[PDB]
Amino acid sequence: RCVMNRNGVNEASVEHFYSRAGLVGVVEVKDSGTSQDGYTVWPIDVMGFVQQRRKLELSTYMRFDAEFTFVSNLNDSTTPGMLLQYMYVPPGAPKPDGRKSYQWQTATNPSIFAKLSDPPPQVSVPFMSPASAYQWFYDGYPTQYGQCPNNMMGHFAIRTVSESTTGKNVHVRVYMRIKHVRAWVPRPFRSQAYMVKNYPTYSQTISNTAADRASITTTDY
Amino acid sequence: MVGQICRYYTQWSGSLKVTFMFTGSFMATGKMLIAYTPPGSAQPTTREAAMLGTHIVWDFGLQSSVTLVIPWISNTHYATGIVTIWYQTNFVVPPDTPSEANIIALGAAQENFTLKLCKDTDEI
Amino acid sequence: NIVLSYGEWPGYCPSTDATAVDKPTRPDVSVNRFYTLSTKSWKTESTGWYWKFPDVLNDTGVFGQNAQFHYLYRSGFCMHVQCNASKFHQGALLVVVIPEFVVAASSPAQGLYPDFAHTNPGKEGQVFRDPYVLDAGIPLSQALVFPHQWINLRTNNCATIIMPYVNALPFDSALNHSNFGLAVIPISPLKYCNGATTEVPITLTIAPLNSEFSGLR
Amino acid sequence: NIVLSYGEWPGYCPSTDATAVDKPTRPDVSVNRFYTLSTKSWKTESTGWYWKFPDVLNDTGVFGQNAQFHYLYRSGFCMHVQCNASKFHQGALLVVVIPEFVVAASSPAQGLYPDFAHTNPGKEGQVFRDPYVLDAGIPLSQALVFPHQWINLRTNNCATIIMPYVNALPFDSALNHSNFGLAVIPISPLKYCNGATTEVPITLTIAPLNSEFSGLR
Repeated sequence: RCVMNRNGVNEASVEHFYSRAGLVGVVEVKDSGTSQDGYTVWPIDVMGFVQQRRKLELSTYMRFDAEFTFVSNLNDSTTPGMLLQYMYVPPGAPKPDGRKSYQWQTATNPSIFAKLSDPPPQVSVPFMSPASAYQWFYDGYPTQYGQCPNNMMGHFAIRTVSESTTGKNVHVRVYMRIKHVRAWVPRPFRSQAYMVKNYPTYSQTISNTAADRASITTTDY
Repeated sequence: MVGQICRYYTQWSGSLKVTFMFTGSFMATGKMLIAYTPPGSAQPTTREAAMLGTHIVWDFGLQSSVTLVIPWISNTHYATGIVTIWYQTNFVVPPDTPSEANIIALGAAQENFTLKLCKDTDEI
Repeated sequence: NIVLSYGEWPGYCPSTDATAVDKPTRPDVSVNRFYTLSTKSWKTESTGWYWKFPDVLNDTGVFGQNAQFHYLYRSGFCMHVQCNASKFHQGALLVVVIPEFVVAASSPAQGLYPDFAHTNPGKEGQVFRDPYVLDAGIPLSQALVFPHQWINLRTNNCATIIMPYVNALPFDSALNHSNFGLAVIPISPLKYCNGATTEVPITLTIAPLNSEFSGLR
Repeated sequence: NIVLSYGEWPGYCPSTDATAVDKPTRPDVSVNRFYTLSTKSWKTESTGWYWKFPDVLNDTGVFGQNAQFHYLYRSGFCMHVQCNASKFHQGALLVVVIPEFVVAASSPAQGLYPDFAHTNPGKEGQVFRDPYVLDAGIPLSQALVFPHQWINLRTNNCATIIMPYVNALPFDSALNHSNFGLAVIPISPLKYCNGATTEVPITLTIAPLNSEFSGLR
């Protein structure tokens, strides 16, 4: 009927708001048919999905640590003993060009060796920006408009540790948990549909923030 | 009066005082930019240029009168600055209010003004 | 009376490793003075105006000289927005300071990227195309989370906002990064009766606060 | 608020050899009261008005009786000039007290001598012919060396000047010597819009201060 009491303040904190591990990317390691790459390079994008992009863009500046979990299996959900390498390429480091490129052996690129039959690999990436916080909104030019390169968090290059093609596609579900989040300068929530991935661009067909009703005096929609 | 007395002398120096009086309606409002240019430069060409030097932004609706102080002028046997009045804003009035008004400018000398070498006037 | 943005008085930056070896320049009244921009004519059909900081003062007076010929910059701003309206004029203006005001382009349902005249409007400022979404895809109704003041013509004709330096870095390039945008948006449109002045002047006066410069070219 | 002429409060004359043998008459509220003259209509084309003192009160009430039937006279004056203007009326009046206001005649380029109606206008006063030269060959712009008050219709509608007795003699004839003239000159002409009252009333109220009379006839 009516909640007589108060719900507490814990779940209204910024720490709780930006918490819980969430899907930030579905990486496919194709090794069969027309795509026998046997590896994939996935740029770390906290704003891959619109739901998370809208929540993060409530802030202007944000400092956090990210914990990544890789949930990997084959097409039919099976997890055999295939060995996989999860390489973290820090910002400003070369990326692998092929299945057996020399960047897979670079010691300064941290790697995780895990089997598909193992529980999901997990690792914490620290705060990586040259600035004191990540900028979701940068109003200026590097030297395109609004493209700050200080929000590069790195790359996850994933391959099967194999000699020739295995004929098996590996689906990697990347889960990211924001940790020790601090947010600066609250902003309005986005009200328009996102057009592109890195811009505030919106369509000329502007949608009204509030749903329409018949008249300013009626209370039925 | 200071202009008439200075013609009885050959040399003078000191600070001047200029007061502006707006005599429009009580309902009239707007902004003028009152700019002083020191004796070095010429008359400013734009309000933007005048805003960079010594200036006052004067609002009619708040103050009917403003005092400008010229820090130093001098003459010898002219080395004078220039005062310019710019339209910072449009002249704004409600309906049934005159859209034309007047400014009365008054001039005087400060407490540090002096006169040297008494000299008969050429006015009379 | 005076809106202090985020309850933070502008101040000089604490000791920095880069600024310890060569102490940054702190200019005085010569730079930190009042700059009065060109007046904006508020009309019935006006959608509003915005200015980028410090882009607005980047080619104006001694501040413009320091901004262009220094590698690094840091400053707070004291901004006065004044109206000259009669008691027979009506309307409401929202004056909002938007940190990192990234202006979006509008794609016909394809301009997805705003031009330099919109991102860096200069001292003359820019008019809003879609003030409802602040030209940035975010609703005007929620723009009150930013530091703001109302100008209701029947109560007050002036707004004062003090904005400190807000950035992820202690210093930045004045010429290619705008720390914040100042937007003036008529919420309630200007109305008047025949014989009144058809426009209400809007004057923006800016005073840099605790300006700092480093690496003079 | 109140202009005190020459920073001198009006007062009774010090002991005099002539006034020692027969003490001068010092009248009270019966004489020293407020006299309200006829109102003057300020119009757009008005050039201004002047009054001579004590010629203005020489045929009015008990003061006029004392002035006519006494050989000698001495008095200060407290003069109030009031306007009745709306906030939709605009204009500036200068109210100036001119000691020994000798009115000049204007010779066509031959009236070299003003008539009695101009030298002694009475209680009705006289209109200026050439307010630019104050009808006396001296510029209006420099008339601010005399005791004066501005009436700017947008700030104040009343002026008060207290003029003490100023003469080379401690007493003089009221009927044939005017100590000072009171001039009201519109500097900024009266402007208004259609439907407003076409004239602004100007009211002069006079109070004699420390009046002294000697040698009653």
